[PDB]
Amino acid sequence: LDWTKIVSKLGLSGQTAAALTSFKKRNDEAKRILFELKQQPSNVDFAFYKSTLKNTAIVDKIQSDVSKFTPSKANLSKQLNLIESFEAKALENAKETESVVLAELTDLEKTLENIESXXXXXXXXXXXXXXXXXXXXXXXXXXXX
Amino acid sequence: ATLREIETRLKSIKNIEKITNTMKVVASTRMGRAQRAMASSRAFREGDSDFFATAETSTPETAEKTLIIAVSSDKGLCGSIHSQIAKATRAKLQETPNADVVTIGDKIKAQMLRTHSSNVVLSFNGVGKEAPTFWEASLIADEIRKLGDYDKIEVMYNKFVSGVAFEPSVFPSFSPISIEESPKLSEFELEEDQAIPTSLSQISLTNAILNAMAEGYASEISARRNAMDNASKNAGEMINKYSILYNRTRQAVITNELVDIITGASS
Amino acid sequence: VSVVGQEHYDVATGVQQTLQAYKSLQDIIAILGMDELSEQDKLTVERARKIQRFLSQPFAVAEVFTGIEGKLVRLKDTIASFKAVLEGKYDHLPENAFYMVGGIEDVVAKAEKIAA
Amino acid sequence: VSVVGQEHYDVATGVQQTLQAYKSLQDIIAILGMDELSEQDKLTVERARKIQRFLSQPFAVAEVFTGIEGKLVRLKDTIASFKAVLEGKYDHLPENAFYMVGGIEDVVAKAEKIAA
Amino acid sequence: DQVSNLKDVVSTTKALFEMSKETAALEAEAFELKQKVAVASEAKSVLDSWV
Amino acid sequence: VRSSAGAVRDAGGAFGKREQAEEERYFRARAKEQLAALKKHHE
Amino acid sequence: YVAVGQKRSTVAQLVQTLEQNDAMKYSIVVAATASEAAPLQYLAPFTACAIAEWFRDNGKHALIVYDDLSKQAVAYRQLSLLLRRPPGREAYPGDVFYLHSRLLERAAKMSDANGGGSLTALPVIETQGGDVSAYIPTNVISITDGQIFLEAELFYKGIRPAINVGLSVSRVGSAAQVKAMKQVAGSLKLFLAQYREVAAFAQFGSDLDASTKQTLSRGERLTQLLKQKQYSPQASEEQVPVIYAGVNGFLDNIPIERIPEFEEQFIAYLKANEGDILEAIRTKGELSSELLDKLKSATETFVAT
Repeated sequence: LDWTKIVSKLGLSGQTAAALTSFKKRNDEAKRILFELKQQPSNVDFAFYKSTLKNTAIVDKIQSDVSKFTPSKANLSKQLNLIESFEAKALENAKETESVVLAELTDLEKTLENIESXXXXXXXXXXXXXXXXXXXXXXXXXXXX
Repeated sequence: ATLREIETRLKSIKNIEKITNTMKVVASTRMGRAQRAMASSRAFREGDSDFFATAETSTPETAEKTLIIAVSSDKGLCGSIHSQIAKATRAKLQETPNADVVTIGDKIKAQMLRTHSSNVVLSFNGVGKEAPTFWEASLIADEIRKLGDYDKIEVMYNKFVSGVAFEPSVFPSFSPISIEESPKLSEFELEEDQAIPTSLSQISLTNAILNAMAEGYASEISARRNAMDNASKNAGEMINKYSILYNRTRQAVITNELVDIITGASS
Repeated sequence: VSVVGQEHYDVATGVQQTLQAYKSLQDIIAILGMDELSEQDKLTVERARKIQRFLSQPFAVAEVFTGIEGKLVRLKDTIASFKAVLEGKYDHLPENAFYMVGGIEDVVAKAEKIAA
Repeated sequence: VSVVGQEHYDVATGVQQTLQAYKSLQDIIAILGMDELSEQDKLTVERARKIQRFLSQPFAVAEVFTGIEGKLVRLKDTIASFKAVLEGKYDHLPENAFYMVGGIEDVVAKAEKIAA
Repeated sequence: DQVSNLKDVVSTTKALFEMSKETAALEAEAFELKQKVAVASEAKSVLDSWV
Repeated sequence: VRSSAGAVRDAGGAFGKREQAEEERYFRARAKEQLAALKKHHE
Repeated sequence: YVAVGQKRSTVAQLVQTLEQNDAMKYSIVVAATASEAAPLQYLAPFTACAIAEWFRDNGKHALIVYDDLSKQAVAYRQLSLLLRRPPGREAYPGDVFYLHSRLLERAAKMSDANGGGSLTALPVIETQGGDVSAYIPTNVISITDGQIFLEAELFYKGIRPAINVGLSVSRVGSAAQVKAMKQVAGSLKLFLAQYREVAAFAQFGSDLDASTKQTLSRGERLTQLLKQKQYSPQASEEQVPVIYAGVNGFLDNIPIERIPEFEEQFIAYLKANEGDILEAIRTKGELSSELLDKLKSATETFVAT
């Protein structure tokens, strides 16, 4: 139950504010409807309805049909629109971090360990760190654009 | 509306009438001493600032917004003293809302914060108790957070046009860059090597602040005397109406108490 | 709120709360004056005077004593006119434009004729 | 002064004069404010508020309504604590250190614990 | 920020399928409870009027 | 009437409630300055 | 319920609302309208107290409601004036204070040797313009163990019910309350007196006091959260969680208009997620060290949606 993490789960764009507010309102209304309603069928007091009705065999026939089965507004799991989009979202957003965020962590560790170290050998290692820092600066401007 | 409730309301209204009448008599004695300081400040404003009238000193284009200074007091019970000072500064800030405001009182800073809270750049408290002097005006002019880097510098105050009413006037203050760019500024023999342009604007800031504080204190003291006289007159009318209701309630209480003892003794 | 609705119940509680604050502070406005109040008390005193005169409508039987026509405001028009004046939509109008009128339609027509 | 002594008679007359003078000065503060008070009127208003709260002690039978424990002050400790506060020995202490306390020993312990 | 986006996108993708299943389960329980209460209220109102 | 010694606070109206609120507000501001000065001069 | 002095439409409307909410099966209704004789309305307090005394003497608890006490005093003076008797004060009988004190003294809590029962008395006093210094108003307030003052100023603004914290008090103290509500709201009686003096300072023009900003904002949210609607009673488990979030400062960051929606959302989340904390406050009736740490952590995480 991520409360503070679900509000900041999106990126820098504010286009996901309408989709996140509609999903949170639908989940709260569905849980409140199940708690406000009774978690049972019905009483159906046939002991005081069959002997009090004017017509003979009136309340006895209606009590047997209501306690059997009837139709209800329900659906099946055939239209799995959210299940099909879950695999495509993880393969484009979550799977992109396995090659973009992983390459940035390996390049930052190699540049920090080389720029901090004697003369000609240290200058050669600093050249590779300078090239990685220049590429990181261009990637930082592209991430904000 | 009983006998105990009418006696507590009549006794509390009588104490407020004596405090309002004593405050009006004390305001008249303070107005006589304040009249000498206001008359002396008017003669100094026409002699020290006489060089600006003969040289035609005026401003032109705006240089990084401007600067406003609302001179008032920190206490109340003065009628429409704080309402007239806040209404005059809000009308002139419509054409230039990017200018800063320097409130010189608790009454002017409370009304300006409800309309333009971001325009308040300086707040000065403790100036409405005693009378103004040259030491209070010279200390606020040197610590105004760069007061010489503005094109126009207005001083909002209350000018006492009569001895009963007043009006909110305004006086502009030129900077060092506008004093040397006048028309007839080179008519007098001034030393260009020493401080002549910067010394004219620094001396005019303390003189204009002392004249505005002296005129604002006399107008606030005159307005407080009119409000105290109106409060004492309104308390006398309420005490007369409460005395008529207390007299009728006292006669009705004696008749109701005597009717209860006469009914039980006759049965 | 179970008979008149949630919209009519909130307008009745807001109009009664503004009139109770101005009546309790009548001892300072009649002695010291209206300038002794603060910023929040000054706006509540002006809205309470206009709400008291707007509820007084001229009846049809009292046309010979008042001179104006009879106004019969409905239940839905009276709830919408009181909620708009308490929110700040009619604060620029005068206090005499709502005295002896109807709903929100008669208050806007009386203010335009008096300013011409 | 012939039953309680000359020292106890001056403490009872000094506490009654300071409490009676605070009622007349409070009426002027409700209309004019604290600006009309001088140096002697400002110190008398602060000493009258601390003397009224120091005389209220927590009873032993009223422990279910107050919460604190019951304190019992003697006759010699009550006369020594009232004479020191009227001279100027406890002017730097706050008004909450004497409220619901005992004698002079409980007022000094409550001021150091509230500042930490 | 990029590493935190991987765990957030993986959690939001699984929550989308559970939110659609929770709305269908709540609508089925509300429809069955309203249909059963309507049959019980209609039989009780007819029995109270006849008695 | 006579005996107006403390008739403002004894009424309990508009002037009586404003006098108690003005004295409580001034005593609350002075208690914060006295408690802060005693903590810095405890040793 | 002993409806004495009411009309015929008021007694029929109150009995119909209790039967629809499953509450008239264990409640005695004493019908005593004003259209009957003066002897029937005056003896309505003594007849209703005899029926409720049978349960307190056996081992059960009773609750009598004498509505109203002002109507019973007018009915006793009408029958005494027609029997050729001398009147007293305000055209009433001599034993006016003894008639109301004798009927209220019988509703007391018995000991363990008498059965262990008790009888609660709820007498309503109808005032005239808030004048509590009358003859029938001062006599009933000095015989009962506390009174609930209902002012007409706060009732019209929307604060229902208008219960003055500075006027209404209880003589029993904290002994007649539960241990769960007394722990989370131990300073509820002291916060009402401090917030009343700070609320009047906002109308004077003072905008300083940074230390008093937390107490003034928490006082306005605590008064709106305690105001409930009609026919909407709360239990001890739902009132202990609402009083702990308003006294600890957790409701100071919320808005004033969202105080009504925050009460329904906090009670619904505690019944489906952390249901073990709500059942422990109702069964045990108190909160130890483990119950105080679990209630503070759940209230802080629920404030951010």
